[PDB]
Amino acid sequence: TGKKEKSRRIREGRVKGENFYRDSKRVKFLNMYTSGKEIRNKKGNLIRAASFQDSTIPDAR
Amino acid sequence: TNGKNQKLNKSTQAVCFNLLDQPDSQGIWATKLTRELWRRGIWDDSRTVEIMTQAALHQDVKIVMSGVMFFLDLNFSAIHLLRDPQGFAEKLFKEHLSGKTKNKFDMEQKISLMQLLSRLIGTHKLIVLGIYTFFLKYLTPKQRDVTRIMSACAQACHDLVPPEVINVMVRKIADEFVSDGVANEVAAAGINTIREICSRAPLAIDEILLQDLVEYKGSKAKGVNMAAKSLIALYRDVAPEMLKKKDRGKNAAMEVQEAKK
Amino acid sequence: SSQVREHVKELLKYSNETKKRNFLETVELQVGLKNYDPQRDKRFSGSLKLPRPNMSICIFGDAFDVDRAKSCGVDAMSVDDLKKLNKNKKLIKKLSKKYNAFIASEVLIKQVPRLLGPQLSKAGKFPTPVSKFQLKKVLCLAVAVGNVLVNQILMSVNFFVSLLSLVVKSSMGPAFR
RNA sequence: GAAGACAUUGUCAGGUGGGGAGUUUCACAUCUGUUGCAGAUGUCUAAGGGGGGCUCAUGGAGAACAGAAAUCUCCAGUAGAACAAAGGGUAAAAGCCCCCUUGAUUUUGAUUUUUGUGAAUACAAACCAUGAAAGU
RNA sequence: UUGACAUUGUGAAGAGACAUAGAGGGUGUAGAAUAAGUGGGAGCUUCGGCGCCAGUGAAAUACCACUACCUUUAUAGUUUC
RNA sequence: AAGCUCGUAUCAGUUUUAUGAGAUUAGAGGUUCCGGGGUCGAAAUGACCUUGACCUAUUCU
Repeated sequence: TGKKEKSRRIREGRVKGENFYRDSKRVKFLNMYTSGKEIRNKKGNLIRAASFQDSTIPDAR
Repeated sequence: TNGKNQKLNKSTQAVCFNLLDQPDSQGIWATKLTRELWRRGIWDDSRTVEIMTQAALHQDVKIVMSGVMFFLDLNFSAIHLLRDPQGFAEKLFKEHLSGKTKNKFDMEQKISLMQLLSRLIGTHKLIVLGIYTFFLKYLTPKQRDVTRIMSACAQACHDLVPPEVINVMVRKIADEFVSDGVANEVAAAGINTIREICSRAPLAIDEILLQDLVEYKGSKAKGVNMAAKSLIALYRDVAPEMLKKKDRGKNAAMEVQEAKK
Repeated sequence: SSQVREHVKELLKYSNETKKRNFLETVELQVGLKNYDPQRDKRFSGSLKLPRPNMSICIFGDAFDVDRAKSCGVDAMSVDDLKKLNKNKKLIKKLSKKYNAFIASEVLIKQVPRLLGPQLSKAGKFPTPVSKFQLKKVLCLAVAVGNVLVNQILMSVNFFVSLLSLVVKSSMGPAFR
C-alpha cells in the first residue's frame, strides 16, 4: 500500500510514466528517443504527421 | 513533548537575554532560535516576546531585522502578548527612523519597519502623529518602490485621528500622482491608495477633492475607472451627500430624500 | 423567569445583614460561557445600555459649554485647561485615571489626541461628542448594572446573548448563579 | 533431561511482498511559490423615469500680473464632442445642467429570438411618478 | 512479520491511568515585593497593622466574586500494564 | 414494396408583367534627502569631485 503512486503523491504533494523514478520533466525527455513517429489508420493513410513534418503552408506575413 | 519543562525553558531564555546584552552580534543565536521555537509552538509565552521586543529595540541591524520579521511573521498572535504596543511603536519610530538620522538601514529595511509600525497602529488604534509627516518625504513617484510605502500609509489610518494630518498626506498624493500629465498607473495607484485610506478615515478628504477624483470615472484607461468606481461605492454607503446627484446610485439618493425632510 | 427574583430578594436582604461599609454596594453581573476563542478576532462590541457610579465625569469644553455645565454638578475644563498639561505624563495620566468617563464638545475631538493622545484611548474612556463591553483577550467579562430593579439584570443578559454561568454580585456580597 | 502457561496450533486484523498470477498502456493591478507562473488577498463587474433650459469638440480675435494651458467677452463651428478611441444612430437631443420622483411595482393573457428556460417585444386592469397638456 | 481472542490452568508482588474529593501557586524591568488576569471600589475590622489618598509602572495592591492555566495529596471503586 | 382518401385541377430545375428590398538632448542646469567616494569634518543636511536618474527644450502622425 505504501508502494503505490497514490500513496506516494499523498505523502509528497499528468503524464504516462511518472513513478518514484522519472518525474514529469524526465518522461518527456526520454520519450524524445522514440516518438518522433508517424501515425496512420488501419487501411493506411496519414492521420497525424510526424513531429516537425506538419505539411501545412502557413501565411508568411 | 509530554509537558513543558519550565525549569529548562526559563533557564535557556535567560541566556538569550544575556546574549542580547552583548551588543556586537551575539543575539543572532537568540533571535534565530526563538523564531524557530515559536514556529514549532514550543515557546508560546509572554516571556519570549519580550526577547524579540528587545531585539527590535537593539542597535545591530541583523538583530533588529530578526525582531521585526518575527513580529510580522498581516501580523501574528504575538501582538496579543505585548506589554505596551503604543510605547513599543513610539520607541521604534523615535530610535530607528527619526531620532538621530544615523542612516544605517537601507530602503529595503526601512520599508519593513514602516510595515510593522503601520500594521500595529491600524490594528490597535495608536497615535504618534510623526508617521504622517515622515511618509511625505517618500511619497513621490520618482522614489524607489513607493507602492509598498503607500500601501502602509493607509494601514496607519483610523476613525480616531485628527484628519488634518491625513489631509496633508492626501493633498501631497493628489498633487504628485493625479496631477496634470501623469501616467495611467501613477494616477490609478494614487486613487487606489487614497480610497483605502478613506475606508478607515472617511472624513479625511472633503467633497471638493472627492468630486475632482470622481471626475476620472469614464477615463478610458481601465485602471483609473476601476479606481474611481471604488471611491464612489465607498462614499455611497458612508457619506453620500458629498457625492453629487449623478453618483448617488438609486438607494443612497432614496435614503437621502427621505432623511432630508 | 422569576428565579432571578428569589436571588435578588435575599440579595437585598444581604443588603441588611452586613449593612454598611459607609458606602453603597453597586450591583454587578459576571458572564461565564464557553465555546469562543478571543485570541482569534471574534470581537464583539455593543453599547445599548441605560447605575450610580458616584458620577465623576470630566467634560472638556469652550465658553459655550463650561457655563452650561457649571450647573449639573460636573467637573469641567477649558481647552487651555488641557493645553497647559502635556509637559508631564504622570500628571496627564492622573486625570486619565481619576474620572469614570470622559466627554467633550463637538469641536475638541479633533484636538484631544494631540494633547491627551497616548492615554485616554487604550484606557477605553475616550471622550464622545456633544453640542465598551469589549472581548479583548479573555473569556471573563464583568459589568456593573445597578445599585441598591430586578428588571435591569435580565435586560442586560438578553442583550449579551443577543451579542453572542451567569452570576450576580455586589461590592462584598456573595455569588448567586 | 530441557522448556512451560509463553512458544506452538486455529480464526480474525494491520504491514511488507514483481518471488508469483491476471490485466492495461470574466477583469487592470500592490500582497506567496514555479518560471519571466498556474495559485492568495481586495476590486471592478456600473442611475433608470418624465418636464424644462441650453449647445458640444476645436479654431480665430481680444483683456493687469496671466505665459502654449488659470478666469472673462465676441465670432465661426452638421457634430469633427459626449452617450461603458478609426463604425451606425442622436443637436430647442438619445448630449450637459436644473425641478420632481424611484413604472427596476402587481394581476390577465399575445408575439419573436428561442423542444428547456431566460431575453426582448407589444398588449389590457389596478397602485404610482411626471408635465399645464398632449402623452410617457 | 506484528497485535487480539481461544487452547489456558494454580500463586504473588509492583508501576501508570480513569474520578472523584482536596491543597497551593506565578522574578523581562522599575516598584517595599514573586503583579495570572478581569470587575466591582475606598475597611469586616482580633490589629486599626491596615484598605483610599503617595510614588514607580501597560496594568496597583485591603476587602469579595468571577474563570484561565501550572503543580502536587488520597484511593469507594474503575481499569490497564 | 405493400397499400388507402379520393380524381381535384393544383403543380413546374421554365418564362412574362407590376412592385419592393515611436525615439532624439549633443549643446543648459537641478536633484537622489538611499549610492556615496574626495582634502576636511570631536562635531558639518558643506567648497567641490565624478557614476548617475531625474525636469526639460527636438522630430513624426
